[PDB]
Amino acid sequence: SEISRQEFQRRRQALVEQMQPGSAALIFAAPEVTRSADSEYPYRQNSDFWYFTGFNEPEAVLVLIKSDDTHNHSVLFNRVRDLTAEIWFGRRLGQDAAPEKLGVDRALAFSEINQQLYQLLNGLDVVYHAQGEYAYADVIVNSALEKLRKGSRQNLTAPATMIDWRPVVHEMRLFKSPEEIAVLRRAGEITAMAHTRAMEKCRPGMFEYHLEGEIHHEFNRHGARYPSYNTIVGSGENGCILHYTENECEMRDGDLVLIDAGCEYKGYAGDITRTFPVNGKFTQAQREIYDIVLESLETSLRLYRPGTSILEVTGEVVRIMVSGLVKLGILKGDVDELIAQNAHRPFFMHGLSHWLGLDVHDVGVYGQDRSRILEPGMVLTVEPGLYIAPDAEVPEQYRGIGIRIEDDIVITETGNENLTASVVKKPEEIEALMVAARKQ
Amino acid sequence: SEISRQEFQRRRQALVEQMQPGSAALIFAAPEVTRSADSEYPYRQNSDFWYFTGFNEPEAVLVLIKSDDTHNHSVLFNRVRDLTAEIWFGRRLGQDAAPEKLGVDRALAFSEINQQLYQLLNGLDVVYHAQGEYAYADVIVNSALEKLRKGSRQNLTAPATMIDWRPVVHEMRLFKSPEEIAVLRRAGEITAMAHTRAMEKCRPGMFEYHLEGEIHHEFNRHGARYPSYNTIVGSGENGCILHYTENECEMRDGDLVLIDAGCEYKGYAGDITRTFPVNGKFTQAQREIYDIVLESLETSLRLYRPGTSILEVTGEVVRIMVSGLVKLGILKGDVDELIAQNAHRPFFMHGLSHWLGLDVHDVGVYGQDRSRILEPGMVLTVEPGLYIAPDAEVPEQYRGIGIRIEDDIVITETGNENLTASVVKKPEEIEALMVAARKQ
Amino acid sequence: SEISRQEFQRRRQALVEQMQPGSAALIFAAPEVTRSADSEYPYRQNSDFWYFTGFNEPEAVLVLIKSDDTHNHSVLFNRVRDLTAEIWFGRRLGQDAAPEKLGVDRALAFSEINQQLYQLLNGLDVVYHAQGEYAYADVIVNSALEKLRKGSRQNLTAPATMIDWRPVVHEMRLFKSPEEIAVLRRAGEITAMAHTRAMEKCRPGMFEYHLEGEIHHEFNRHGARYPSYNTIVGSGENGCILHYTENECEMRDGDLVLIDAGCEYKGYAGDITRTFPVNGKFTQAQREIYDIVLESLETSLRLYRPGTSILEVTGEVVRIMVSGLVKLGILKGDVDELIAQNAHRPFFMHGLSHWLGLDVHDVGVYGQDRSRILEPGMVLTVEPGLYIAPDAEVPEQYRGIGIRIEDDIVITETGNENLTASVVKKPEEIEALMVAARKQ
Amino acid sequence: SEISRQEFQRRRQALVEQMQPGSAALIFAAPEVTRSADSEYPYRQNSDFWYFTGFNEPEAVLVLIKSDDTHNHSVLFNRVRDLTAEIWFGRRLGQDAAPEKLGVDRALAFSEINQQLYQLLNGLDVVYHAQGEYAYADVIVNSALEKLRKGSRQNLTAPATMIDWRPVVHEMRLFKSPEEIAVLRRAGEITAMAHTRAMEKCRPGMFEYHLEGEIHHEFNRHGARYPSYNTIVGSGENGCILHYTENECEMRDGDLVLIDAGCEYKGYAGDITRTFPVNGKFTQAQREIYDIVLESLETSLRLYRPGTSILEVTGEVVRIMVSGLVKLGILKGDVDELIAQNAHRPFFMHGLSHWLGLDVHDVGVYGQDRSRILEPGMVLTVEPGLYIAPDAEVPEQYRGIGIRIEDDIVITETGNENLTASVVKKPEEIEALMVAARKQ
Ligand SMILES: CC(C)C[C@H](N)C(=O)O
Ligand SMILES: CC(C)C[C@H](N)C(=O)O
Ligand SMILES: CC(C)C[C@H](N)C(=O)O
Ligand SMILES: CC(C)C[C@H](N)C(=O)O
Ligand SMILES: [Mg+2]
Ligand SMILES: [Mg+2]
Ligand SMILES: [Mg+2]
Ligand SMILES: [Mg+2]
Ligand SMILES: [Mn+2]
Ligand SMILES: [Mn+2]
Ligand SMILES: [Mn+2]
Ligand SMILES: [Mn+2]
Ligand SMILES: [Mn+2]
Ligand SMILES: [Mn+2]
Ligand SMILES: [Mn+2]
Ligand SMILES: [Mn+2]
Ligand SMILES: [Zn+2]
Ligand SMILES: [Zn+2]
Ligand SMILES: [Zn+2]
Ligand SMILES: [Zn+2]
Repeated sequence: SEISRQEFQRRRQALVEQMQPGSAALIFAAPEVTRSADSEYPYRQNSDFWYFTGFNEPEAVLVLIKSDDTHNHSVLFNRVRDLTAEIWFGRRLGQDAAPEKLGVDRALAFSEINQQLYQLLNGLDVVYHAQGEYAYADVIVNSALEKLRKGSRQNLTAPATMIDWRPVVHEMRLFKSPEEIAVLRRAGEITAMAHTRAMEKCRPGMFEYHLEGEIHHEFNRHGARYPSYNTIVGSGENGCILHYTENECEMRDGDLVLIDAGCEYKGYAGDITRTFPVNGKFTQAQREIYDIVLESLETSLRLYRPGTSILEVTGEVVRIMVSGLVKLGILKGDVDELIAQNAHRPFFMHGLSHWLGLDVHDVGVYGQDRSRILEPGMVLTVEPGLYIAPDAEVPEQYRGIGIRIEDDIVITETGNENLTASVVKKPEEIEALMVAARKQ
Repeated sequence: SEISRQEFQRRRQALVEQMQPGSAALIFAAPEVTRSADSEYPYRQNSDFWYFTGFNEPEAVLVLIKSDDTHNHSVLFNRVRDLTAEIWFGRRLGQDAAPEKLGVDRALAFSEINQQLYQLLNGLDVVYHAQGEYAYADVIVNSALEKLRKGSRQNLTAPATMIDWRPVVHEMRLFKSPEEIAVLRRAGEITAMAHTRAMEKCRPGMFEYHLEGEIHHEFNRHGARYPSYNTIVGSGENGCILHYTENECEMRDGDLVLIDAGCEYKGYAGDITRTFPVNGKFTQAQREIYDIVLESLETSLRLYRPGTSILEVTGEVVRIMVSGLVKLGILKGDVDELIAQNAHRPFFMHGLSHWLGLDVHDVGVYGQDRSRILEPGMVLTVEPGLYIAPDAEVPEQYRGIGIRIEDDIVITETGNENLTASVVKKPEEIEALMVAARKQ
Repeated sequence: SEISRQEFQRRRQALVEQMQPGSAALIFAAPEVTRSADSEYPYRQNSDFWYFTGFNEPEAVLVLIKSDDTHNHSVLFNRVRDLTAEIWFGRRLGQDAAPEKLGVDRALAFSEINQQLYQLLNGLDVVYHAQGEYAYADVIVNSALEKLRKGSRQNLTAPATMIDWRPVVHEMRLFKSPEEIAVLRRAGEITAMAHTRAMEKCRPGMFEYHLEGEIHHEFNRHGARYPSYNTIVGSGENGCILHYTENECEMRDGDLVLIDAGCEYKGYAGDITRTFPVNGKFTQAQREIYDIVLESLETSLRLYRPGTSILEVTGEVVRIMVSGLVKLGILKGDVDELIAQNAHRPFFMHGLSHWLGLDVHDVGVYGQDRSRILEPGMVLTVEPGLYIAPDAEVPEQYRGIGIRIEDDIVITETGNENLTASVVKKPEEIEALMVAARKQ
Repeated sequence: SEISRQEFQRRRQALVEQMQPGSAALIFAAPEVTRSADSEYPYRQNSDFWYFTGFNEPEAVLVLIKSDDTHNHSVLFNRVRDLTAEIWFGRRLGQDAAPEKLGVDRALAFSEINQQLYQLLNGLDVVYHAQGEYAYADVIVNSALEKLRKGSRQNLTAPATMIDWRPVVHEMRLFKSPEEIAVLRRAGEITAMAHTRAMEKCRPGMFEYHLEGEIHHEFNRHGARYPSYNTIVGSGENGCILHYTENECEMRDGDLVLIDAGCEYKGYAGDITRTFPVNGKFTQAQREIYDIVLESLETSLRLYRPGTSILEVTGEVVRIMVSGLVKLGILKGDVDELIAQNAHRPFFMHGLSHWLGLDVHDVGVYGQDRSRILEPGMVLTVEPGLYIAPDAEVPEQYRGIGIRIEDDIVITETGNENLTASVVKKPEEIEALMVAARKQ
């Protein structure tokens, strides 16, 4: 799946709809990022710029100008074509091909932006700019506005009003279109196939990073070159570290391994966590913790629908967690009192859910304590976990156990669709899968 | 292989040896680098900081203080231990364990650097600082020196002399120790195994990125998680782009594919290029260009030794290239005149060799036109290539052909050692390998 | 005369009237300014901050918060009291006395502004800030807004809208109240007494700076310690330089001297120019140029009234100038054609009038080519001049003559009031004054 | 008196003498400084730039290049000539006239400094730069050094060593030449004539600022347009504030007035303090404090010579002060014990002496607690004072009395020369002077 030309057009128009007449919105591309010396990390476009363009070059600026309710036009600034630069570092779109390729009305050289931008902002009332996002963008915008302020004898005027467009754009990004949902659905399948593969390949004596290698290879072969975040493979006590990315340890028979990994497919994030036995068989103690996390997930999956919230579903999970932990002797006391004291927090210290999209921890207003009412089109994770520290004052058998199980869902009219259920999570299904792989 | 504790100690002492008495050298860690929103790229330590420490954390500063010819000591600034931060993002060394772990005399909290650094620089004559390397480092250093300048009533004095240590340190990095050569030898083997694998896996109808996926998986399984640079897989006309990294095209029967890829193993770069037929059989036209590049490489490999230079060996390659091209009718005229006119440049527009080490394009003075005399311990690439543009005014059969063949070598007492010869480059050996893989 | 407490209150309320509900306006004091090393120039408060406060300290910020149409309050940030700092450098208002002294509701320590400002802006929709005015102010404001943006888990929100209040405030400053007009009236008298004195003291063999000394002494004795701008005393050819401030030359019998000087009284600028003979007697050639400039001024003074403009009155002056210059043989041709060609520009190359107030070249929109229609309450200068370069291709007797005559006026309901007519400008009155002084 | 062309030449050569071979010293002019809006404070040249040039323009850079022990040359960057800019704002030196006028070998346009400076620094080993002095200078220098670092393929190299020249230059400035001493001698006379005049003009009912007006007029008429610092006229309790510059109060019969004021003559500072009765007659209580301060000054004047120090002479003053204060009942106890407890500090809380020159508080190393041994050519102030707070717990008659008496001296071979003794300080001579003036 992919995002159509028409969809990028619709998004631009949906932003323009919300803009004041006599205004311009300025959306800047991400800068190139150094890895070491003259070498750079693989380019990752700014998510908001990407959202309006699907264009993967640096040194580009989308300018949307609204004259009134029925009159608007777009200007792109982008890199000029340069045979020497293109022989060395790769092909560029240029100005001639840009209007047709990206559906903009006009394309200018980025090298001329300081000569041109003030002319576009001259006489407008409002400029929409995400101030503080990038230093290079702020220099450009401020420089343009100073030219206009100081240029009254050349009959120039600056817009006196500057508005951060991020609240508006992130509110748009919070609600996925059918096209976006289709892309995220594929990202979920890709990510699930990778997690299945990691389970099937895992053996004692392999390193954590070996499973990372399997996962990234699987992402790549479906056309997701990059992960959406740094892959986490925490075996044993490493599972109690939420974003453990060292992935350096030999995986030991008897330990669990926690894998949090997600592909980036057409800009969109998958985000799955599966925890399983390194040797393919859960111990009793491991099952006892696993079952609590699985019940939390399965119950959350049932409950999530329009009209509830992350906060409200979290309350049900806290109850399941505190109850399970009291039965195992990990907590002691009255369940309701323990809940009132948030006695689960030493063992579950993060949120159940986050928004998901062009960023793995996606943009959009959560409301106080993530109390915002859910509506169709919102996409989020469901990731309960229990992390018992190596030195927790609890029965010995639970110490050093970290388990998270995470699915990705989209809120529908009547409930939710699970995008990541094609990778198993019931312990008997995990064991069967691993057994079948070891034979083969 | 790896770098020993003792080696890191030797390097620090070799820097201190060259420093003036009453001086301090300040070496800063790389900052963390954003990929998108709150997500960050996998951390890559600054090569110079790494060279003296093997320490892979941000927010760290190595301070080497030389009192005189026989008196010096070291201070590390590094992140304090923080249970919440460590539960979330991973374990930290801290101050208690640092002296023993990294062989420094003293370790302080990085959060106290502004309270502490001026005290360390107070009364010294010279400070060694790589000004302009990092903005955060410059703020810290300048702030310390201002405190000292303005603090004469508190009996403070600033060192009046600031010296860039990079020339000195990069000159050290230019000459590899036996330990470094052993590590680079392993990086070369790992990288070669990956290139062999790409050749064996290649089929028509696969995408360029599929071969990238194979290569990265191979790097990872030998314990090189990351490439040293963004992998290049240019099939067909994409081969004429030197750092083509889009890797997005379906590979076509009849085309060549050029793969430039290198692992990062213990900080050190492999860097191999192999070009081969997608369908496993070179055409006549492809062989005719390939043979010229292979002769250039084989001849360069024979010639490289102490006492020659990149410039001098390049002159021999230019002759081979111009001669081969005249015989094919790609160039026309007298060979010596064509050489004098640099008539090869449209087809070979980069350098034959670059330094290799902790950076793929490694530090160290080349001399004018890379004329510096080679000595034992220098490590460099040997990468002739010919790139015939799709629209070159040459016989049709050569258009759109890009071929590079690149090996990594270390200059020895009597010649060089080739680190990357375990992956084949003779066309008959390439074909045999691919045939054997297709059977299977 | 002075500005009352009530007037400062009215101005604040007039700004708040124009502000959106759920907004805050931030007005910053001027920074202290270095003259050399640890010594500083006499403090000059920012004109806009002064306009709302009459408060002459640095490190102060006026915050006006509008909740709705009937609810607003003010917060001052200012320097805390400090006995050591006050023994050394002078008394401070502090927080306790500020509410009563400056009629603000609340006063906080400026040293706590970063801990406090974000709390004041939290949850507002709009912030009024003159971005780019001062770097220290921008750091403070941006820092506050970043705290709010990043603090959603602490239930913080930033105002998305930032508005430059300068257009609004400068439009207010453009129209003087009766109190302001009374103060400017006194500034005009003070400045006129100083110019009279300079005429009476002038003798051949005195230096240009001696007349500056007389002028500044006169300003000071009426309680205007500082000039509103750097005093200009251009004798001879120095008169052809518009802002000649070297004032270094011996004044010569036979030359004219041009004095442009103005006091600063309660923040408000006087601005007078008088040109007169060093020896107290105009030559024929000097009179011939002087009379043209005087007619231009006298005619402009008659014409200026509500409904005309600087542009329109300038057109009448250009006609007077071109006509006078043609009669002297300084210009040649048809008067109307010469006017159409702007043939006066080599000799009159600046504007006839500028706004006058808290700045000598005062704030306020002029309109294209200063075409804005004049209304009662606007205060402006009237300063025609003719400057014949030493090397002009004109009759010898006019070369090196610079003459400007400048008055300050306030537009009234029926015309204008001249604030600076208490110093003579008719040549016979100038001569009589100088004669009487020499006896002284 | 003035500084000769030859002297500026000698100073440049004295700096070059101390520089390493293969080096360049960069000395930048002061930036122009805003007073309000588009108006600027009278230009004050940077003291170090002035010291080497006597050149009073902004946007100028002196570059001194030392090839070896017998080969050096100079390059000036300065503003280009511009008829429009010169008609408006004043004449400029330009490039053609600069070599002859300022004795430099070469003059280039300041607008070309970024195109030219890196070429001058290319291939040098050392650059002398006062980093942090001016932000505009740092941008220029850093930009040049980055061009050189990154330009190795254009055969460019940056000097690796940067040295702050300020310690060296300020050590030069600490020792005045005969020419400088002659200029400072005239500054002292001018300043003394101004203080005499203030005493003669003072009457009850005049304001503090009126005496400022007299002082500045006197400075100006001898050709010292500007004061070296903001003039202090503290009558009554205002005398207990060390740098009281409000000068806003009506001077009252019965009070003392403390005047600290100094001219700037050819860049050099006068610095005199005299305290005297507003009504021309010291009271008993006023005499009792005055006599202690006068004895401190007279004794210090006798003691100051080569081989002593500010610290050592201060110890004698502390003894005089503590003894006088015990006799008046302002202090209580054993004199030696009171001295050991620094019991004088509430009443004398500043230093006895500071260096004097191109800055009023002049450059140069003082040593710990101003213990540096004095040598011929050092110029310094001698300014004991006693400041009894309005609320001091001392006999009523001493409360609110601030007295300082300050002279300027130059250390000679056998003692010192007093530059400011032409204004009276003995109380009977003060009274006689004021009596004679009142008749006026
Ligand atoms: C950053 C957040 C939106 C998500 C994170 N996993 C948390 O629960 O805290
Ligand atoms: C950057 C250089 C050292 C290497 C690069 N391949 C070139 O030949 O230009
Ligand atoms: C800056 C302007 C408002 C005034 C100036 N005298 C001019 O006529 O150009
Ligand atoms: C700044 C110092 C050199 C001088 C000042 N009067 C003091 O005694 O503290
Ligand atoms: Mg266990
Ligand atoms: Mg072909
Ligand atoms: Mg004449
Ligand atoms: Mg008294
Ligand atoms: Mn996850
Ligand atoms: Mn997640
Ligand atoms: Mn390569
Ligand atoms: Mn290479
Ligand atoms: Mn004027
Ligand atoms: Mn004017
Ligand atoms: Mn003084
Ligand atoms: Mn002094
Ligand atoms: Zn996460
Ligand atoms: Zn390369
Ligand atoms: Zn002006
Ligand atoms: Zn002082």
